[PDB]
Amino acid sequence: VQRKQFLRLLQNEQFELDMEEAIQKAEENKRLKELQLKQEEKLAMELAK
Amino acid sequence: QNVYGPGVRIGNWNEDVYLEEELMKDFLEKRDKGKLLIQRSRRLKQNLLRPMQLSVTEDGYIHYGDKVMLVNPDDPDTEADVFLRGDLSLCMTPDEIQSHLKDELEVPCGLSAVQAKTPIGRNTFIILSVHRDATGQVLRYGQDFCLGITGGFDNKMLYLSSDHRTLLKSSKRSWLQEVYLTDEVSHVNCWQAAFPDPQLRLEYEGFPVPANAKILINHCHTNRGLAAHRHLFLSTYFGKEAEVVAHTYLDSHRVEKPRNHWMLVTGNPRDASSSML
Amino acid sequence: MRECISIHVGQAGVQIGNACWELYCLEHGIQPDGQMPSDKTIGGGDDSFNTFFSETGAGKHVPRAVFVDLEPTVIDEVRTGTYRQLFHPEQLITGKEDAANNYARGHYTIGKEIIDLVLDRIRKLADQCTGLQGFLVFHSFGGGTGSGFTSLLMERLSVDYGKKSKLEFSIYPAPQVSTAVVEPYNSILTTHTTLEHSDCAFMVDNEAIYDICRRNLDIERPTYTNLNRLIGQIVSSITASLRFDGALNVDLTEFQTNLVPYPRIHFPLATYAPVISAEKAYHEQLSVAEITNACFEPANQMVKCDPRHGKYMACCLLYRGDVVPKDVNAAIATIKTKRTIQFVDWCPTGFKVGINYQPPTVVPGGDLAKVQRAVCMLSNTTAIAEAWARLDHKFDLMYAKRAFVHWYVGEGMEEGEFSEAREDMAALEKDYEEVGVDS
Amino acid sequence: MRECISIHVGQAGVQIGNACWELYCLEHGIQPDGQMPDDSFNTFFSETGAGKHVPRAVFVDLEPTVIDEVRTGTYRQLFHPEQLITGKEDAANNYARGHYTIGKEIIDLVLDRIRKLADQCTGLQGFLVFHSFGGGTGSGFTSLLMERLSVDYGKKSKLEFSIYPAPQVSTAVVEPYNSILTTHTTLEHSDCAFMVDNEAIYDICRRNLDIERPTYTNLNRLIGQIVSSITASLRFDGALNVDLTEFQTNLVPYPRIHFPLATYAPVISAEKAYHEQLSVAEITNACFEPANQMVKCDPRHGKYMACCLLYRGDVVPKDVNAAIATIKTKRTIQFVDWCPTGFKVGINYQPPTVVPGGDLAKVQRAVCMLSNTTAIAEAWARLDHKFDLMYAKRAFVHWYVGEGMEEGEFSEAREDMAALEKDYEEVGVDS
Amino acid sequence: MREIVHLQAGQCGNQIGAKFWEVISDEHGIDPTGTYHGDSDLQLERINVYYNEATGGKYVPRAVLVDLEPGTMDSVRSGPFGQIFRPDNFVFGQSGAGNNWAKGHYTEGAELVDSVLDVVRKEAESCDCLQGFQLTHSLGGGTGSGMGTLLISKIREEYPDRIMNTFSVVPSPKVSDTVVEPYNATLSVHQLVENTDETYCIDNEALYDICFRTLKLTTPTYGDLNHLVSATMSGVTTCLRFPGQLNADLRKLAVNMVPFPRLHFFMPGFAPLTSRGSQQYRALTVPELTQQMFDAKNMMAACDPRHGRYLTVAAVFRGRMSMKEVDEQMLNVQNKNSSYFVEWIPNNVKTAVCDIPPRGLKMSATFIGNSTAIQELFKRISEQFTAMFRRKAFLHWYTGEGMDEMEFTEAESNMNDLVSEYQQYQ
Ligand SMILES: Nc1nc2c(ncn2[C@@H]2O[C@H](COP(=O)(O)OP(=O)(O)OP(=O)(O)O)[C@@H](O)[C@H]2O)c(=O)[nH]1
Ligand SMILES: Nc1nc2c(ncn2[C@@H]2O[C@H](COP(=O)(O)OP(=O)(O)OP(=O)(O)O)[C@@H](O)[C@H]2O)c(=O)[nH]1
Ligand SMILES: Nc1nc2c(ncn2[C@@H]2O[C@H](COP(=O)(O)OP(=O)(O)O)[C@@H](O)[C@H]2O)c(=O)[nH]1
Ligand SMILES: [Mg+2]
Ligand SMILES: [Mg+2]
Repeated sequence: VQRKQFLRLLQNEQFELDMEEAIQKAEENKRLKELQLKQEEKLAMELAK
Repeated sequence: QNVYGPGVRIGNWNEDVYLEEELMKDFLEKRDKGKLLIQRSRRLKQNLLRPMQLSVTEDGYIHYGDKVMLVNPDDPDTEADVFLRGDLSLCMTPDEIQSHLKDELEVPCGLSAVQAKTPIGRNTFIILSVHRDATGQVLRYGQDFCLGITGGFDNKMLYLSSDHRTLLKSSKRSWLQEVYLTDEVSHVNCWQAAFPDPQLRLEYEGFPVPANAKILINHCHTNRGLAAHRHLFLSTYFGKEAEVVAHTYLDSHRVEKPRNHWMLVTGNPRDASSSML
Repeated sequence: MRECISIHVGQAGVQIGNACWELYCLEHGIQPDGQMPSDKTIGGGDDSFNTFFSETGAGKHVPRAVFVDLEPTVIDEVRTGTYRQLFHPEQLITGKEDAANNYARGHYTIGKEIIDLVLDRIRKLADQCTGLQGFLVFHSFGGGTGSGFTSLLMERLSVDYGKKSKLEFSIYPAPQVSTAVVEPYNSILTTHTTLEHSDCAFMVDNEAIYDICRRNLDIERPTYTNLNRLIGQIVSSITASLRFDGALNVDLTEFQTNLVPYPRIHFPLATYAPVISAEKAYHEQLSVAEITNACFEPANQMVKCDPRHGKYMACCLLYRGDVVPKDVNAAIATIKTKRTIQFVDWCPTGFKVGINYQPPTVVPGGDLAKVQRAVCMLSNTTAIAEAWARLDHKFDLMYAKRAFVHWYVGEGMEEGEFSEAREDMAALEKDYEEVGVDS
Repeated sequence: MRECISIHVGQAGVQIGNACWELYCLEHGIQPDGQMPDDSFNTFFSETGAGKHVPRAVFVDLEPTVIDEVRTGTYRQLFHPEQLITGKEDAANNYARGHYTIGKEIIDLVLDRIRKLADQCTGLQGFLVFHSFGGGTGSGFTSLLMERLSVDYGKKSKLEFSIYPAPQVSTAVVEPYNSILTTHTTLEHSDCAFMVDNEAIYDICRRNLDIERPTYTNLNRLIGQIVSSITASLRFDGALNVDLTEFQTNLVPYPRIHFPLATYAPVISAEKAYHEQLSVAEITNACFEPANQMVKCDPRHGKYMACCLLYRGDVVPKDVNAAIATIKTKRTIQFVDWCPTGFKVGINYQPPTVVPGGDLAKVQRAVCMLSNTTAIAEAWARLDHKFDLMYAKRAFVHWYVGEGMEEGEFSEAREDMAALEKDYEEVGVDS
Repeated sequence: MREIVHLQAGQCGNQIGAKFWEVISDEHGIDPTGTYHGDSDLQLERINVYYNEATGGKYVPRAVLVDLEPGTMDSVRSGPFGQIFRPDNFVFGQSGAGNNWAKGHYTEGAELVDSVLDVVRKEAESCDCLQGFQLTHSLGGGTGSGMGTLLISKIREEYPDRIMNTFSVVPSPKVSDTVVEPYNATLSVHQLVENTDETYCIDNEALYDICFRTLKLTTPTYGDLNHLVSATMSGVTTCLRFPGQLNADLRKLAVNMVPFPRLHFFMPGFAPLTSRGSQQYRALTVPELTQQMFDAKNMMAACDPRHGRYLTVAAVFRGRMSMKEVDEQMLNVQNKNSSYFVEWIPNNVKTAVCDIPPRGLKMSATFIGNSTAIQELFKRISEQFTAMFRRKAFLHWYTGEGMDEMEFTEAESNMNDLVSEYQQYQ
């Protein structure tokens, strides 16, 4: 019983960590996509000019 | 039928969208206010596992007020098939479930032996005199001294303590006398250092104790030695630890067993973060 | 705390026990050296292995099972294999000169010599059990040891231990393909004894698993290693409630209570779904309805009998993994409105449902795929009397000319129980008809 | 105790309501959340638990494409989650698919909401149903909705706003069939139905607002102001206020002639308003000019039959009176002889409110004209002429009869718009 | 909410369909692996139309691949997007049809279809609200015309009230690739008139001329023409998956464009088609697209619209457009061509505008046409039938398989009923 309660508490901590990672990854993806699009547009402008 | 999931606008999606938005809002409110379990555990681990600098001795005699580390040496015991190997360090251990539910440390706190070599905030002990106001003093054999641990906290001082056995007071697993930490000042915090060899013990009583040497630590009011149970395992928030009790162990020749041998470890002069080991 | 003692007798029991006991070591993470890996400092709270694995002061875990045979050909490969250090030196019992597919050698002459050595080892294994659920038996009908030595082992087990549960996993002869010539003689005699000395007899044959491995896993050329794993997967889903947690757990007495209506009818059928290859699971959606729709199809039966000829009496559904109790009720309710599935009149509620949270664990490099949910159905059907019909047709067609009888009379067995064992299941066939009569 | 229930059926009815409810939130100061950071909002909103202001509209469609645009848009927190009702498949511009086959599977949920909404209101004044004639849902589903409403609520007024099919420009092909099939049931269970079309608003945006490229998001703002001008006499205070019952008496002389025209003035852009002068004697002449009628018809061929002018904003009642007698002495504005008094004027105190980012200008005073006239006999003549050239060869018929509605309904509905056609000459001939 | 079942039969049908899943998986941001990687939230809004979700939220297409020889079955599987289909849905035989319609409809087509109809029964019964079917094949083959029209009739006996949409590559005079083309085309369209709600005729002559004049491609590969076809398939059904100002599903397209039950053969088109050199000179406006749409060189069939009359025309637009520009342009083109449209139907044109244009482009306009000129594509097949049937040439492969000579006289009579029915209204 004692170690089962310990496992339950550790699982709760793992749930919080999983939620934090799930909210960070979307921000990273949005930043990468925006940077790639802006760089592509600038390169097109320069070559055309 | 078939099910798709979160994003797809099919079936009963509106109530799921409401429920996930409510859960996300609650999670952000809790983590912004700071009631998050991982944040509390992170603060507790940052307080506990802080690095610390030990004292450095010149003439090899342990001084009052110096910061030392208690280390049980390793011996090839044949008592049990499974037991901790290598030198162990005496580290305090708070209660796990109460430590998760509440931020503040709950006195009394138990002790343990951990495979640790670098001095951290959990295993630095300061040798103190019960008479106090001691400057330029040498710790001697057969003399009373006390051990105080700050424990990674700059707030309070805690001391080792033990008492006579009672039907309501016992160790966690070995059912022997226990050793704990209290902030009270009494005679149950005083310990004595004695020579391991019984023939020369009274001859060496009253001599300055060497540093980094095997000595016996004996309580005063109960006259039990500090002992480390290697074969009995304690589950802890920081892994598996050996047990610690107060009991005197004798072989067939009435010589103290390697369980009772303890060694006080100072800091390396070349690198203060590392020890003499 | 609730512990099972498994018995494996014959060559079938050892070879099933090689693949069955590999899964328990690979489910709890117990190495072939006998010790759990040291990389478990964070992990804890696990004591579910005590049903089968006994601790030691050195941290070693040894199985709670006995391996019995009358030849050293099959157990010496275990003793010199990968798992030589894991099993006990004495829990692997060897005989001499086997039984040669003869029931009299297995029961009266050779199976009498070593029965005292095995009975000591069971008793030496039963005192450590602070709580024992019962026994599990793996053997074969068509063998000499699996049918001869088993027939008196169940007689000695019932005398020593009174009302303890006895559950069987037997290798029934397949209707078309088989190996031994005199298999009707051995199959008739051993099940005449064990009608009253058993409590539940799960059966599976060898042809119906050949059909499964062809059209599901796309294996053209299987061996017994491919077949033993699927039988080894059924045993885990049956016993998973005693090991792991769940919303509804079943003990070894709970699904014995809900599958035998009368004392003479203790013959279920074993089925398993979903079974699929590694590639085809990657695309097909596995709903709770689609894994219980596969169990009711006659092509997925693991005994070569069509359930459409007969009527179900009682059923047991044993779920694993990410199963919600909502979808169990909706999938069962669809089956209740099916006309193809027929039920007897006196069992209005035939379903017993158990759920365990552990998803099914699959051996690395195996033919079957890693899935999150699976169901094993132990269904009782009247259509197993078709299986007894084709074998008793085979028996009197060979007993008429007194073929092979001198192998049985000249060993120590009287010819008088050749007729009585046929007359025993003549009345048993009358019993399956009267149960199926609608009131 | 003055309450109005809005029902938005079809895509054209719902998409106007996206811009109709945008304007009502600005009138009363209600945020899109539903919060108000005194009680003139009670006509269109019901404050509920927690202070959220809940609207009084039911958004029903057989297709989930358009409602899910609002359930994910910027007005998610405003409407009730059970007032947004969807189906599974559309009507496919078929009358018998929105009324005979698929319209019966959702009609119990539609009337359950209207029954629940009406119990919260203390005094119910009428209904405001929005749809279009041409589509299947705006024909099939509004036909049985007001059929079941007229047996449940007897004497409550039913105000209708529909998109009339334009003469030369149209989207679908079977719209001559669906316009005839709608109006068979409207003449028995509707009390006042207002026609607008899509070609007249295009020419207003081209010439008056100076917009080169109009869009459906632009027309819905103009229709959103006319409905907010009719219901402005109930929300606010005025010199003399018009109730929903009392402009149904003075616009409907006969039970079969209840199809007035909607006209708003002044509809001006930003760059032109600060130059030219906006007097009451000029904004009422802009209602009578042939260019500014919002239905593609010429009023000069017919004669006016009943006129209602609803002034709002800074208006003195004197110059309204001098403007009416200015109209009556003009020979080109011809009135019927049997109705010597035909002008009904109404003064309110609240000026119009401009939506930020919009195309309209900030105007101090405005007038909405609701004119009953005989000029729409020409509009119903051209649509009947398009029905006869298609029913002669039985084109597009088997899509109707394949659902459950027999071919006998085409000839019965044709003879009814035949019957009401000569009712316009029977009232246009001078005594 | 609305679902569409896809089926791929014949060598020409599999290659177009495998190119068709290229376009929409890029539209919805799906990798060949099956994992969603897109940017907007409007792409996962309606993924249930064409896709099913699997374990791990991984997407699989809802299509059935049927054939008789594994030659083109392994070509699609070893393609760019071949590792996304269901491996159980790959249903095939071992013996080729031999470009014979009797091998695909009586001899080898009657054995495999029992397994073929099971997988399309699995996908239909698990759908929420099934909307219709979709099938790509060719009229001139033995596999694409044998079981191409056999799968149509069997589904009609199961699901009566749906919309059954097929895309058929029609035979042409100058791009004849088979000696027995006139026999197989007549034998297929006899059941296409009976049991199909809308059929699209696509001709290889017009596909090459688009690749030659407008696109200025000197060496068109068969991978190029399948991209021309795949644009019109995704354009006619874009109102089911994406929001717009005027939503029109497949059944809405059925009511407007089918005046009589036996006139449902359509010409398709794609509007923004431009070459590599002259992209800079062109200006993208709504009146520019309408002029491109009503060009004679832009439709996918080799029929002259100037030798006929138009019954019903629709055009599905894509992108951000004003609505006066769309509505006034399809009124100007009807008034400026009044004799070309019929006089017993007013307002032949039809409008459809969607909010989301295709990837990498600003606007789009998918064109569809009904005309009386489609009889010229049907007289040439019917006339080639007579010159081969009188000598009874190539009949002993058909008549020796289980087929009578009375089916050929029955099917030829059905063309001349159909050819006269377009000429009757002209
Ligand atoms: N499916 C399966 N069947 C097995 C396996 N091992 C043995 N059998 C069955 O066992 C039958 C033959 O009898 P055995 O088990 O080999 O020998 P036995 O039961 O010990 O009898 P004796 O050799 O006389 O002692 C065959 O018909 C098989 O069906 C196995 O690993 N898998
Ligand atoms: N002014 C205006 N008219 C619209 C709008 N949307 C649709 N319409 C008109 O509505 C007429 C036909 O109705 P539909 O667009 O088919 O919508 P519906 O009535 O619900 O019919 P279905 O969508 O098939 O169910 C068209 O001719 C348009 O002129 C809009 O946003 N503004
Ligand atoms: N667009 C296109 N047409 C093709 C392709 N392959 C064959 N065809 C056409 O298909 C016609 C012959 O049909 P066929 O392939 O023999 O039918 P099948 O035997 O049933 O598969 C020829 O006239 C070709 O023009 C292709 O890859 N793309
Ligand atoms: Mg044997
Ligand atoms: Mg609509």
